[PDB]
Amino acid sequence: PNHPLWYTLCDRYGLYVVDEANIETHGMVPMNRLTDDPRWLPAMSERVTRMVQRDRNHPSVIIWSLGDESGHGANHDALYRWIKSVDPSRPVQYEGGGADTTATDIICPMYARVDEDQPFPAVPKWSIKKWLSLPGETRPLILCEYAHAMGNSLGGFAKYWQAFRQYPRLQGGFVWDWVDQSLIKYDENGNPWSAYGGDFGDTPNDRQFCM
Amino acid sequence: RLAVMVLRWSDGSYLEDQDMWRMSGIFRDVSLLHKPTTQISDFHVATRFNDDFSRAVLEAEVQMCGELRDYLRVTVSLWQGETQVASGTAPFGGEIIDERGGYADRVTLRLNVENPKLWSAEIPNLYRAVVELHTADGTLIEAEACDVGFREVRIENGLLLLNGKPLLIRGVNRHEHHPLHGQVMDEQTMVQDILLMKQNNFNAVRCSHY
Ligand SMILES: CC(C)S[C@@H]1O[C@H](CO)[C@H](O)[C@H](O)[C@H]1O
Ligand SMILES: [Mg+2]
Ligand code: NA
Ligand code: NA
Repeated sequence: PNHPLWYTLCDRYGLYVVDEANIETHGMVPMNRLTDDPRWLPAMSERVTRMVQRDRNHPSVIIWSLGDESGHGANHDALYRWIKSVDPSRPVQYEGGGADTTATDIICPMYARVDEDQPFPAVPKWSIKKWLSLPGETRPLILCEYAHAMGNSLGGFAKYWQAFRQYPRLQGGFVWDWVDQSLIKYDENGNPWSAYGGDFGDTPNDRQFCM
Repeated sequence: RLAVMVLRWSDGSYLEDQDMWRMSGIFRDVSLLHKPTTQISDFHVATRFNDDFSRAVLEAEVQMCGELRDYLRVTVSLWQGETQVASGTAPFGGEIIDERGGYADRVTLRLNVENPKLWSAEIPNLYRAVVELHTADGTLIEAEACDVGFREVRIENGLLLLNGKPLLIRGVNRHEHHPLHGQVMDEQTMVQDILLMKQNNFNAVRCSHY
């Protein structure tokens, strides 16, 4: 959840918001180790429930999200239903565990390609065009993340937009991401320069991946 | 002496606007068929399966014409080569259908088949069903028959399945056409077409358009 003024500005200027619970357990092995564990349900529940209690009156918020990259655990299904019960006015989405689990109203993959399948075991990233028509599938698809804009990037961006415009159930996505997470450091003469991972003696680090 | 007056055009022609040569005449076989007065007038064969196709029930509905009699029987026997695999015998008289009763002139036979050899375009396993109309004492009146392929065709979850597996149709449309004989078909030409089709990885044909 963002600084409260963010929603006020989105209400007034006009932007659709996905408001997202502060839950990410990316580094766990497997990713759902905590989210499938009932002992972590209390802690997870408060990150979801308290977000809804704070932000449910903002018109800019159109979609709730259970968090990010925490696999798919029974705790997600429980909190999905909690939101659906408390606030019927907004769809709930969540990408973890393969982007099309029972904890999501929207097929919301990250970095699924337009035409190319990436058939990873357990959590495949189908071509988005293919994903829509999988046997029994009926939901809209909106990429929670796509077109990773790291450095000299956004190659193939037009391929997404051609597809979004051709397929009714391909309803767009959220580019990753808005702003480089570089930090200011200063040389011996006080001149500022942009620093990334590792530049503060931080180790292990993931270098320029913050930008 | 038979006299046949064949009209090239009819009100039927309005439903026969296929993209093909427009021809006319007696272009398929003519035959004479002798049936007894008490006769098999119709029969339907159905094959239904358990979830893993390890068990099947062959269901054969048989209709008769002629005088109904207590001594009348139908036997449906199923053969795999020269081996009889199943047989059912029953008198006429179907189950109750509505307030007025059932079909006195019909009978349904149900035969169990364990581990049926399944029919597909890959392995066209066939059984032979023989439908005997006879007396209780075993005097044959007449027999009809057909080739039986044990297979289930269904659409589930948006997929066309044959024997529980999703088909990939390598198909072609085929008109009945011979460059010398027009729209008259012979066995040799039919067999030639099928061999060429399968040799070129086709598994399906559409009878375009009749
Ligand atoms: C490097 C991948 C295995 S994880 C990948 O890292 C990215 C780096 O910017 C983003 O954080 C994405 O959300 C994440 O899926
Ligand atoms: Mg036509
Ligand atoms: Na669209
Ligand atoms: Na990053």
